Amino acid sequence: GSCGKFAPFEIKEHMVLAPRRRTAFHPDLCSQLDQLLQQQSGEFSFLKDLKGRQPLRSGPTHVSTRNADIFNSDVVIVERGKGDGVPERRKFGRMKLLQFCENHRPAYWGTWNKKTALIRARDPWAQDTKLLDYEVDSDEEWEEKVRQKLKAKEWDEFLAKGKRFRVLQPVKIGCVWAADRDCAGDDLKVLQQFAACFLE
Amino acid sequence: AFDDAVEERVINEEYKIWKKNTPFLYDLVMTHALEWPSLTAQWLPDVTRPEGKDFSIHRLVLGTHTSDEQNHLVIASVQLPNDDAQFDASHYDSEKGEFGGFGSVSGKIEIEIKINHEGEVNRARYMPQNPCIIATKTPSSDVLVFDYTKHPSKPDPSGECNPDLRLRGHQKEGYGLSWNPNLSGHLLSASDDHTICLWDISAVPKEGKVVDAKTIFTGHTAVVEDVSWHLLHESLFGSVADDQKLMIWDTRSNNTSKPSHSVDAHTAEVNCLSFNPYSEFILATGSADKTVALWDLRNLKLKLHSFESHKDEIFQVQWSPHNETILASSGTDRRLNVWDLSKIGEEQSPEDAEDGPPELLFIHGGHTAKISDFSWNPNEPWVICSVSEDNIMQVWQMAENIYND
Amino acid sequence: MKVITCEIAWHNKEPVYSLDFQHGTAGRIHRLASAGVDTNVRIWKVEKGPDGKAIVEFLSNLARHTKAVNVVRFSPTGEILASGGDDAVILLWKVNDNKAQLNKENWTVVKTLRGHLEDVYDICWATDGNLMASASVDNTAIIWDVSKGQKISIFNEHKSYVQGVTWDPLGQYVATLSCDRVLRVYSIQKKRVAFNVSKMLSGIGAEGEARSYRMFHDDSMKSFFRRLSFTPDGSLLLTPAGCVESGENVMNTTYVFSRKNLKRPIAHLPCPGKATLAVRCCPVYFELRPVVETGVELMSLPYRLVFAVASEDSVLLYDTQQSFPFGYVSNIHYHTLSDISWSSDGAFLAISSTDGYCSFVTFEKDELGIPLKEKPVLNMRT
Repeated sequence: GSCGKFAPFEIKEHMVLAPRRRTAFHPDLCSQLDQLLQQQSGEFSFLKDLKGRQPLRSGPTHVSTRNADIFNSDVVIVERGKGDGVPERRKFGRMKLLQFCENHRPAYWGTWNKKTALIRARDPWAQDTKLLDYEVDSDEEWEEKVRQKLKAKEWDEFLAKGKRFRVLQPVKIGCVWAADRDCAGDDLKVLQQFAACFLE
Repeated sequence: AFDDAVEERVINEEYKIWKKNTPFLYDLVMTHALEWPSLTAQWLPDVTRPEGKDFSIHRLVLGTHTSDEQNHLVIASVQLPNDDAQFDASHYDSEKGEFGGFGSVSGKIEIEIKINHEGEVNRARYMPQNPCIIATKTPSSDVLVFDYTKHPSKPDPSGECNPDLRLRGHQKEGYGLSWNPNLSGHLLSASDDHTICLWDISAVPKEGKVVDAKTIFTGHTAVVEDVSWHLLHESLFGSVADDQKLMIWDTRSNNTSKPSHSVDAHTAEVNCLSFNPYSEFILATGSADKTVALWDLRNLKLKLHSFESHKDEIFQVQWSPHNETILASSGTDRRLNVWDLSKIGEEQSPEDAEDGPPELLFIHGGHTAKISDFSWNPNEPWVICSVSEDNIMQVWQMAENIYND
Repeated sequence: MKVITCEIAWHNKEPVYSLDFQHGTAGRIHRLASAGVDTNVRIWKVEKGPDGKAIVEFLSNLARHTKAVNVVRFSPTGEILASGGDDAVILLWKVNDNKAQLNKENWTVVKTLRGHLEDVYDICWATDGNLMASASVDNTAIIWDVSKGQKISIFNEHKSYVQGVTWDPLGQYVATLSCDRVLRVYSIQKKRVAFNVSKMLSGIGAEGEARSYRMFHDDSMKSFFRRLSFTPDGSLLLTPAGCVESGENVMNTTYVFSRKNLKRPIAHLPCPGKATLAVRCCPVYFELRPVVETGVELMSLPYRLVFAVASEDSVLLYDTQQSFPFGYVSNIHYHTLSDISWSSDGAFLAISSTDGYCSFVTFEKDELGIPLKEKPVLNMRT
């Protein structure tokens, strides 16, 4: 659909375009509008019909390309250890992101569960005394158990063993020669631990 | 005199208290200071979702307002966290009792493309059929059309712009601009020359650089503040002018000096208009009366409703793409009011009525200066980007409990 | 060096007991053979990718075995594949090119060496390729005529399972390690026991008595194998599964014997932790590295040889002249290692363990050393 002298828009690999329309294409619709453009009858009250039905809404733009999002998971999560026993995450709500250009303090990324009855959306400048110390929070900040992700082999070993099972931490030491002068002394001693012992 | 100092002190105190109260009223706040003030702001339809990443990337079209420097049409990138990543049990602050911690997670706002532009960018709008094509209103009579794909990422070493298309027909600067969502290449512009210009750039040759006006409408007797195509009809378009008049024009009508319909919309200058996406008959116009009038196309003599909670002139009015009952309006009063149509004529408690009319839903007073232009995100609901006169761009979203409840 | 652990089971997650590269290869891509409990002998193609990581290509599957296959060995020419298992019969395979849907290439049995009573655990080829030696659970090590396909000699002096056999490259001896903590060296011509090595003295007793203990490990070892090996030049014999009593405790080690005398080792390479079970030497003679002129070298010759000793959960990479090993790898498999095998060029060291997965240790160009221009000629006795 090249318009004039301009090339058509090129959708990239992970690109999504918001829908150009929010309602199904009704064919006669436009023509009917023409009639309602000419009649100018005050019969219809839109606000009256608004309260008698549910508002028309649309969701966030999702991907719909053919064969777009197909993935594979080769890991099963095994959780071991009590840790600290933090409260349930679900009862804390969405994590709010609050960042400011003039704040030396880094961006805030976390939940907010404080409750007030006076900080209203109808009045953003509504003070809430004794609910939050009305001072700058930036100047003070100006100065500054186990969740294993087992693979198939590790999952089989965990099933065979149990909770006592732990993943393997491979230990490899590179080619360390006696002629090497810049070689690490730690690896040198670890390999000297296997030094040959001669018998006379 | 002392008026400027008093205003500055009051605005600074209001910004401080608003910043303190922002956790209760917002789920997303991103304050960014641009190099130059932007008179325009429009979300691009592109959203990139890199697989394996907990964020999406949106794009914004902005302008520059330089008193004595080279102006640029700007395309900028904004990173927004994914919905699935908004629930994360990373750290638990034992003191505040929240799953918070400032950490290192932050929204990345950076400029992607800068293009030269002779004079300030009054308003920049992209063609829906092709987001690569962007139309800009200059302080001159001509209207510029760019294809940012055919331009370098960094601007020219010197010299003014090299527009892909130059549109003639006007005789003074303007601010109202709209593409036709049903006819590709049909562009409408409104200027102080009391006329509305219509161009059809769908048949421009490859080497064609200047396009003359296809049609000129002269119904308005004052400065035509804004013009906007109808979202579903390829022949109807609305316009609001300084003559307190809103005109609905039909392109099939041969009389280009008399609109198909005329309405005395307001008692003073009407600066903007917008069509509801979910209703072919309903539109809204923001005036200098500090009011937003709701108009039904089936009955133009009677005003459906008048939103009255702004403290000064209103310059931009835009609907919510994801909700027909949600409207927004900004102006010189440094406030962005979000209204709910479903709350019109509802019984309100005496103390709640102190704050405003029942249809008023949210107030965005995070701007320290006049809000130049705001825009709704078409991909992320309730996300609004607003640019003000003090080179401040804010991409924000009010709290979920405010609208969902 | 690089370690690439194969995360895909070669033998249906059954334990893999043996590995061997095709010794006849002379290029860059090598052929490997694996034996497992699934009664299969699988031949694969191994080559380094553009990035330097080893890549395995499946070539053929040999399912003629009816029980677990424990030992797989390629002939020195790489033409004959010897496979032994719990069925007590050794199969000799050759490429079936006219002189099986899963196979890219085909192999067929040429000889079925019968004469063993129990599971076959180790096999070693002779240099000429016309003689073979095999060890089995039946307490006998059998020497076979490859050309005739018939049994030629039986050694029944063992008192338990025979878990390792090596053939002298100079054609003078055959070395067997059995579960009775006894090392036996048979004269290749007399067909009798030439040397018997079981005990070793350490230091001097507190009262001046001769404090002598047993060199080798008891049956407590988890590995079926005790695969000792001769040096490619034949100068040294490396026998794993040994014990050294440094003090009041014991330590696992690998003993190194010389041709000068076979009843006492020159030295022992200690492996604290698990016991050593396999020994395999790189077939490439390397030039001597510039090093201090100490008597550290196991043998003083104008060349050196790199070898590897595999314990239950680790692999140690030694050379000739140095004392400490130049390489160490561990914690790559969840169970006991079963076998190791070098490639023809020395670029690959394949390790197979009893958890069903194998791994490779890869060396880049001239990383192990500088190969000799001419491989030294051997002074065979015969």
